[PDB]
Amino acid sequence: VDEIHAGVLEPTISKVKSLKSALEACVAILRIDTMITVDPEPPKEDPH
Amino acid sequence: HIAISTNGRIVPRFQDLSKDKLGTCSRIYEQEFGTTKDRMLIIEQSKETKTVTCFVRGSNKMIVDEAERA
Amino acid sequence: IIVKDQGNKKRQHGLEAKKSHILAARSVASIIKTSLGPRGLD
Amino acid sequence: MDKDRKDVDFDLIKMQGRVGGSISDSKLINGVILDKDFSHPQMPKEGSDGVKLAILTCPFEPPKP
Ligand SMILES: Nc1ncnc2c1ncn2[C@@H]1O[C@@H](COP(=O)(O)OP(=O)(O)O)[C@@H](O)[C@H]1O
Repeated sequence: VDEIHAGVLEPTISKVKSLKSALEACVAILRIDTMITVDPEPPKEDPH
Repeated sequence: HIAISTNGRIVPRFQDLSKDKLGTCSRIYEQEFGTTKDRMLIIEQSKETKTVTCFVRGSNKMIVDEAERA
Repeated sequence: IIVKDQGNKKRQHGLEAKKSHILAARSVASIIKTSLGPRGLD
Repeated sequence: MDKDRKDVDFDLIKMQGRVGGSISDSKLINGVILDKDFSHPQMPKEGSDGVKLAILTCPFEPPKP
């Protein structure tokens, strides 16, 4: 059914800012091929 | 940096605050539009020369610390 | 001139302890080799 | 370094990034930018119509020794 004939309507801005950022996120991860993940700082747990 | 930019000399102590060290400019900007609502102070324009600045933008903060790197 | 008599090596640790880093170093510059040129990745 | 000839050059250029937006949003500023926000209604702001700045220095509180 024709949407304009209906109350339904979303601001153009929303359909843009969301379409655009959805891409950058995607891209940024595409460029990824290796994730070096170094451990944090452990408790001293010193035997001495 | 702030000095050589806005052409305004630094003012130390209270007695001196003279009309000499005034930074001859035409407009100060404090905008908050565009995601995110967070704002940044923009200053233009100053008669002096030799200082240039650029504001980076990107989501996740990953793209900032990388567009900056790039 | 050179012949049979001479003359051993006093220690061999030198040799291998050199072939060591040559590797440990290589590996780094190896797994990083993917981010060179326009078709490199982060 | 233009009209100054070739030289070893250190960057006085300042690039500050706001986490909001996409790559393209970023732009050169014809002037200066500062990370610190205004005084906000602390307090009463930008931008004084025509402006005249001041690099005020030292304390500003009630005269204390
Ligand atoms: N048009 C091109 N086609 C293929 N490779 C290129 C091209 N332009 C530059 N490169 C390669 O990429 C460069 C090296 O970049 P480098 O600082 O080592 O890491 P990165 O590639 O991530 O910037 C070049 O010197 C070159 O070997």
